[PDB]
Amino acid sequence: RPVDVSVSIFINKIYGVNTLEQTYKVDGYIVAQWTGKPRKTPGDKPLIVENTQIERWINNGLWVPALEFINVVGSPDTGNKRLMLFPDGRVIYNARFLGSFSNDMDFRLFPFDRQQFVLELEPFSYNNQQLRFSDIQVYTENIDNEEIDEWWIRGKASTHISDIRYDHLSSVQPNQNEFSRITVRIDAVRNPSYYLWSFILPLGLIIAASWSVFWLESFSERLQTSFTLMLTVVAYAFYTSNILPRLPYTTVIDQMIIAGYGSIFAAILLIIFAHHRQANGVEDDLLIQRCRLAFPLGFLAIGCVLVI
Amino acid sequence: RPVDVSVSIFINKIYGVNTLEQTYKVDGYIVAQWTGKPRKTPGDKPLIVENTQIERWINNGLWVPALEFINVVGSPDTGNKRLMLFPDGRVIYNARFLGSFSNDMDFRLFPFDRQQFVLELEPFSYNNQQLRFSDIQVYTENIDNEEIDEWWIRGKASTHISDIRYDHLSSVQPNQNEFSRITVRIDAVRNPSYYLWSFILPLGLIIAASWSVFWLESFSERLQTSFTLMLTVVAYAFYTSNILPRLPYTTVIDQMIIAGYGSIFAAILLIIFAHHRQANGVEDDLLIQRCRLAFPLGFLAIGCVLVI
Amino acid sequence: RPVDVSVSIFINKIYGVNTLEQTYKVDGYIVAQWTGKPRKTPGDKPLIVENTQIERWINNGLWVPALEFINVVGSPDTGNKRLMLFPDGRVIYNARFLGSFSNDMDFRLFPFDRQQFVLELEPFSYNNQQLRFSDIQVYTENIDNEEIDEWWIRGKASTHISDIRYDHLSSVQPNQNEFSRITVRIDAVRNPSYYLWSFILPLGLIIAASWSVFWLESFSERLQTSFTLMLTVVAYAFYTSNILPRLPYTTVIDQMIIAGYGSIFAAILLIIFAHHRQANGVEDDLLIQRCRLAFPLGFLAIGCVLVI
Amino acid sequence: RPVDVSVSIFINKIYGVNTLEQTYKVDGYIVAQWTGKPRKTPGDKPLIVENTQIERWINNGLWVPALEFINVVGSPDTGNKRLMLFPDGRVIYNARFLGSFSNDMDFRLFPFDRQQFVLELEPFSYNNQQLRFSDIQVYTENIDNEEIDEWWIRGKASTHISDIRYDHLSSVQPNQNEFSRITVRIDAVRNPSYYLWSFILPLGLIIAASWSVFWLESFSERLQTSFTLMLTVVAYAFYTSNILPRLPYTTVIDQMIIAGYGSIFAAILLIIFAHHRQANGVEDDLLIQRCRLAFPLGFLAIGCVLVI
Amino acid sequence: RPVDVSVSIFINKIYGVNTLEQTYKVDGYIVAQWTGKPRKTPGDKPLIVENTQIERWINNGLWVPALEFINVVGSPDTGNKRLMLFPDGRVIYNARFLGSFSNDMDFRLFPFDRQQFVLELEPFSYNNQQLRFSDIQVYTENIDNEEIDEWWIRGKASTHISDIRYDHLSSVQPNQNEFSRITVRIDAVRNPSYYLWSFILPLGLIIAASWSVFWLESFSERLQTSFTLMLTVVAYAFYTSNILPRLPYTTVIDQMIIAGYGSIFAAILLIIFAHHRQANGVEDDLLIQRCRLAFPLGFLAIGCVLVI
Ligand SMILES: [Cl-]
Repeated sequence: RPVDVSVSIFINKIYGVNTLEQTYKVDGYIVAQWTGKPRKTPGDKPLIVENTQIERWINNGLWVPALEFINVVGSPDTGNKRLMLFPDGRVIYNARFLGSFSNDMDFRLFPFDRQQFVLELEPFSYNNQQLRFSDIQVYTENIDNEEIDEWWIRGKASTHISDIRYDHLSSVQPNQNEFSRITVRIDAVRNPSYYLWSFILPLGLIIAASWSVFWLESFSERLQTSFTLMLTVVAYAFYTSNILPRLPYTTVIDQMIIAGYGSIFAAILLIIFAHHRQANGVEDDLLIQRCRLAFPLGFLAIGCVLVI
Repeated sequence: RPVDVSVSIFINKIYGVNTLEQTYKVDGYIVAQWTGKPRKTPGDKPLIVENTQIERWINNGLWVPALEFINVVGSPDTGNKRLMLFPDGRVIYNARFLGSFSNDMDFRLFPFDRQQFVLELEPFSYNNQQLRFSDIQVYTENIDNEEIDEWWIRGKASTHISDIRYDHLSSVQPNQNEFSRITVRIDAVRNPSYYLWSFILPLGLIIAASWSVFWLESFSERLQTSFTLMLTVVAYAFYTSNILPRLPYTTVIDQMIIAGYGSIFAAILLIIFAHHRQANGVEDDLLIQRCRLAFPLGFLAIGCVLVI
Repeated sequence: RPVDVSVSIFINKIYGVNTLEQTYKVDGYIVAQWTGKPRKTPGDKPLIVENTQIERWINNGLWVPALEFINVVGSPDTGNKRLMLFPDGRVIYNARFLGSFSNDMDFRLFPFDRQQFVLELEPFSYNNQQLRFSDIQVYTENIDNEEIDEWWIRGKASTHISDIRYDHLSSVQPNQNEFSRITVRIDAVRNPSYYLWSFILPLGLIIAASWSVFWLESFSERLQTSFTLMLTVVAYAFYTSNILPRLPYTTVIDQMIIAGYGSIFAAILLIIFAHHRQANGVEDDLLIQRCRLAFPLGFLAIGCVLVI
Repeated sequence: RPVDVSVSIFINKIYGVNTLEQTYKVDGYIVAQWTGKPRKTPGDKPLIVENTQIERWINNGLWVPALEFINVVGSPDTGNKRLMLFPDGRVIYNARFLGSFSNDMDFRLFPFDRQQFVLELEPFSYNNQQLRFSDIQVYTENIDNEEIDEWWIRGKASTHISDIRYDHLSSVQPNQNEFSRITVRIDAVRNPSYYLWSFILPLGLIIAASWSVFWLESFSERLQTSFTLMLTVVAYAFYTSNILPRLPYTTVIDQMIIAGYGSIFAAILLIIFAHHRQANGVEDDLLIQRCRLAFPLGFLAIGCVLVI
Repeated sequence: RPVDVSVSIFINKIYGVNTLEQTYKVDGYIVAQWTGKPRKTPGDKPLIVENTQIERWINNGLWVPALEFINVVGSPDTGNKRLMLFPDGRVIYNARFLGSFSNDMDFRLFPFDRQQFVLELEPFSYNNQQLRFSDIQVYTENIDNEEIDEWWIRGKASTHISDIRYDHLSSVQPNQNEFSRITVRIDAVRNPSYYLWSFILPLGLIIAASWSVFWLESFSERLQTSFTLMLTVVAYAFYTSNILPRLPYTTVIDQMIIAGYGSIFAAILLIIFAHHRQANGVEDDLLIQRCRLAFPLGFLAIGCVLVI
């Protein structure tokens, strides 16, 4: 008894990912098909009804169900819409849409994070004994030039009709609380190039160069230099944080920078220890030289151990 | 004989906290139920009226009352609208909404502050002798993925029907100036992760290592380093302020920064005092070693007394 | 013959002050009452007419005058509208509004500036001989938690009905050119808290500590150090401008910084004067030392004459 | 045969200049008068028709021509609309508008440049043989206190009706092209204070103080300091670039900053030259002796010759 | 049988390129002509129908086809709409539009890149057997070699009408799946002036002067100074990236900056290598000296290689 609705979603563009709000933008078309009481049309050719006229057809009692994007954020921008009314009953609703969609997004493995962009589609008023999603086709384009793009869409889209039971309701009438829901997934990974060459690498070099504090001859030389290195790291945290996506947690990159702060606070604790370890506050030429490429080892070891 | 209206608010998303405007974004549905004169429907099955058609029904004199979000800021984004008209008299209005809401918000304990997100719902035109909130249900989803999220939602929602007396009204007759008001509350706390490891921690280290000025042997060495340290805290002041939420008052982190400014202006008053102290204006290297761990203590103590 | 219109303006929130545009955001309700030809209502109870239906009443020639916010910037966001039609002739228009309003704003005494938020309300089409503002009430909230707020509202609201002469006319009889105008004022001052503790104070310390250049023994030490001080004032100027409101003129803080640039450029001229003033390249260790409290005096004085 | 249309444009506010789009915001009223079919009005008094009602008269076939702002950017925000319909034929359209307008803008002499704010107005559908602009008045406020304002208006507004020939139009249909176009101009100059005192001045001082490197006695002193001076200019370029309006070409300031870079790269080339010119690798303190006031001239000379 | 539609697109302004979204803004008019049912108009003079009225005519069964900008992002801002209805059947739709358009954009050769601005137009509902694009005229402004302008256009617009075969939908004899599509291209090149003089040039000077590290006398001098140069490169990356367009890949300039990090990290690996190679812990000043303008070749040569 429920109406069978066949859905097709064409996806043109996924862009404008907002990390903090955990949202992304989607431009595409949506197509919905169902069959009803047949109709006498001009000619026996199908009838086309564009935009403002659909309202009039609905006002004279044409059945056009809602279909709401569950995970949209604010009313999406709908472009031109179309009704194609067939004489043998059918009907097809075709409309373009631009919307901001929500999903959980874990950006902790940044800049090597994998995300999946999702659309969820569900009738607004009609349960599965009134309206049912029969099948979902999903269409995406084949991106020829990938570096142009920030994200690489890795796979064809996964689709799945399913059924949603709403437990807190108006009247239960025990079979009127389940809804048909299309769910669409598109997996993707971040193009990690720019973030490697322009942030990760320089932070490496600078962190390396921090260790060369030890190869200064004087103690005064070594300790005063640490303060300039300290500053370089502050400047660097400022650089990354101002240009990298804002988040509520530490990334790979954020960790490197805290490491940088420590390697420098560490050396300062040693550089100053050397100068008082032995009696006669003689600078301690034995301990330092070892640190010179022990640190580049010890940091390169206990720093090599995060896979969280 | 006031009309009893039963309200249910499903809440999907709280996001977009604006610290300075003291606002937040809320996505959800709102449901309102009431009973009126019974009705002739197609079949004896209830009638559904979606979006554009509700307006037409209102035009034939269907009572669909206002209901205003008292604390919304600007007309909220309304998604789909639905009326369910039952034959047995009653009526259910179901709508999706995205709005920017206002509440008082104290950000002084940042990044360890707790807040409560609030909705206030009240009829726009009809008082409690005409329209009364019978009961308010509020539903939230439960959160497994919490680190992902910026805020931590504590407990399920507090609800509140009450009556508001408006003293300034034209045809007052003071038994017609009281309005029925739902009020919903959601407590939440800030996820202090990012702010601890990436701001609080390094600022300690920087303030710490600032103290290591005293272990420089020369005076020229100590004073010249002090100006570089000064610069570093400024660089840090810029770093935090550019990334932390703007507020009209100082947070914890801002005070740490003023502290760093103090510890360093302090040492400069000493580092230069030593250079003249007792008789024979001696290069009194004696104060400095006291200082080496005198006001890493004197600071970590006189700073230990912030309890606002 | 002129219509008497009684206005009440409830003010909920004054926020979002934009310095450069000289504007601010105002959320509130507006109420207008005027009385006309008596009327048949259902019962002898008043008729309430919400939102979309007002249009219908206006089409059948219900007189609802304009009322324009003279000093708004763009058509305001209007929430719900309401007509209360009384049987005994009278009529009340009640609507919620959010708007961006313009007034003159002098930010020179920042962050110790005083401003006044203003609404100006005027009939759009009907002059003072057709439509007249009889009286104006303005209602505001009681601000209990004052630091929470960026601005402190100091006073209850000032109101003023008046008459405006428009110099240009296309209707004959030159006495059809004056309009009734409600005018409302609200004075307020900026919470100078954040700005003293996070900018002014360190700017003192930073400016002060620049003077400790003179307590350096060498000339090499003194001149090379001043270049580092220079960099600090620059980095600090960068800090302020990025975080302070952007403007087209100098505030105090902007000036302190320029002085700061001078305090350092001067010092550089002495440090270099001393070192070549006297004969036989004898150092003029007297100028330095005379300076030790000439500058901390001459500057903490020559800045005291910013009494504008 | 054509209708004569008399226009008046009241200008309230010119604000919100966007340099890169080369646009600006204009708030004002527009008034159009023309005479048509005489009419049966209530009374022999003119009839006022506001907002929603104007559309209705147009549906009964009232001629209300378009009028388009040629140089606007996107549909302007139109506030209240008014028709004053006189019985003696004539017709007045009065509307408030806020719009973003585009004009060519040359910012090379920034911050000492003059600009002219412009409106261009032309009917959307009707040529000059159907609709003709008879005459154009423009009304602007006098402006009380000028620095409050970012821009200073140098002149009363220029007006100019003209006729524009469109070469590719309708059919061929010769001689029914050409459109009546009002054009309004307002010249203005930038309030150049802020940019002198907070940018030009300190950059001079920074550049000046750079020259005092030559007065360092050692070579090590002079060369190592230059790298600090370098850093200062980078820091300064960043201060300016982040805070000044963005453009696609170099301004005055942008050039001064390139100068600062060269003046230092030059100095690095000299400072290191002296140190190798003479025999027995003696420092060539004779050259650096000369430079101390060669640069303040040589820079202020071949750098003075900026007259672009 | 299909209707021939002749399109003319006037382009006023291409602006607001968004690098990250790969979009650009286009302001212009669009005109479409086709011939239909002959018609009785007032006089035998053609009839004009503006804005709101078009909707009326469409309701009495006037055919005004969709026409969608295929590569637009969101419903574009449509200004005034116009129908010109001719007595001999034909019909012209003239409308103004401001829209945000999408194309693939490769910014890797920035700031020396060439891009092509694109419009794509296609009927929304009607295939090529119903509606056919006869021809596309494009009109653009002629202004030439212009600095006010950010871009240099390389030619008048190139166009291409075609037929697009859609693999998916309910087809009659499958030739009802092809659509007529206008396509417009405008090539343009980035004017690299600003970017050479204000970024490339100083980055050169800075990289150069980094080499004068080798010409420092001491080893302490050489190693301590390079840490300052490092800082400078860091300060510069922050400068460039904060003001240059955001992208997901490295540009020319980005590479130059990575080079600077290398030029300095290399030097540090050397400055410290020289100082330990030989027996008799001898200073190794030949190898240094050789490096002094070995780098300036070594860099200015193999960096002079890139041809991507
Ligand atoms: Cl539950």
